Amino acid sequence: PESADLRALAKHLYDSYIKSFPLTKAKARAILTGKTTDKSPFVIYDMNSLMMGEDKEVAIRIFQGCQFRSVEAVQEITEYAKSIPGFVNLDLNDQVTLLKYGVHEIIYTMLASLMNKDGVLISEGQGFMTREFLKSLRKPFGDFMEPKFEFAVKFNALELDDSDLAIFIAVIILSGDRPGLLNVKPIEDIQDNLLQALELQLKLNHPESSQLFAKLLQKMTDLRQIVTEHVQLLQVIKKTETDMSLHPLLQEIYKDLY
Amino acid sequence: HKILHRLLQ
Ligand SMILES: *c1ccc([N+](=O)[O-])cc1C(=O)Nc1cccc(OCc2ccccc2)c1
Repeated sequence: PESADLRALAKHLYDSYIKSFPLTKAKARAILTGKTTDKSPFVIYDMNSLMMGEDKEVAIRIFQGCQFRSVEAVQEITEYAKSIPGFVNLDLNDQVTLLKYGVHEIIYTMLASLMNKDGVLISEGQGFMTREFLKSLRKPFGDFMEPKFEFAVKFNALELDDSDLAIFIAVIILSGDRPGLLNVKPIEDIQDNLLQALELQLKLNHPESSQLFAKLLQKMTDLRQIVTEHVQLLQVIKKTETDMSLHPLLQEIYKDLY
Repeated sequence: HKILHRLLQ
C-alpha cells in the first residue's frame, strides 16, 4: 500500500542523513559509553586542559569555535534539505525561509545526540567539553549552552535512533507555519507525507513504545521557543560585545528572525 | 540572504 512508499521515504532520508552528517548518533553514543576500540576523547574541564587540548580571550575563543562549527552544521543541514523529495521544487525564497527558521531547531535536535548530562562531544567526537566548564564561563557565555543541555536531557530520554531522527529533521524543515512563506500548500503537502513516514517509522522501529510520536511532536513545539531564547541571546552577544565578530551566514539567519 | 541562496544552488 502507501505504507510501502512511506518506508521507501524513510530509507531515502536516512541514507541522505547518513551521507550529510558524518558523526551519527550511533557513533556518538558508542564513544560516550566507551563501547569502542577508538581512543577515548580528550576531556576539557578547565582553561589548562582546553589549552593542552588545542593540539587535538578564552570565552570568546570558545564561542568563536562554537560559531565556526555552527556554520559547517548549516552547510550540512542545507545539503540534507535538498535531498528531501520536493524540497528543491519549492520556491527558492521559501527554501531559504524554511532553512532560516529550521537550522537552529535541528542544531539543537542533533546536538543532543552529541551530549549527555555531563558534557558534549566536540571536534568530530575527539574532544569532550564538560557542562561544568561551559557553565563556569562568565555571562553572557556561561548560560549560552546550558539551555541546550537541558533540552537534550529530556529529548534523549525518548531514545530515538538515527532512522527516527532523519525523518524528524525533515519534518522540522518543512514546517508551513514559518513567517513569510509564499506558497504554503506544497510545503504542507510534503510535511504530511513526512509525518506519516515518521508515524510508521516509530510504530515499526519502536513497537514497545506507544505515543513516542505524540511525545515527539510536543518536543518540536518546545524547540521553537528554545530557539527563540537562543536567537535573543545572540542579539545580546552581538550588541554587548564590541570585540566579538558574528559570522556572516549566522547574521543572514539571525537577521529579521524573531 | 546571499550565502543561503549560494548554498541552495
Ligand atoms: C555556537 C555559538 C554561536 C552560534 N550561533 O548560531 O550564533 C551557534 C553555536 C553552536 O553552538 N553551534 C554548534 C555547537 C556544537 C555543534 C554544532 O553542530 C552540531 C550539529 C551537526 C550536524 C547537524 C546538526 C547539528 C553546532
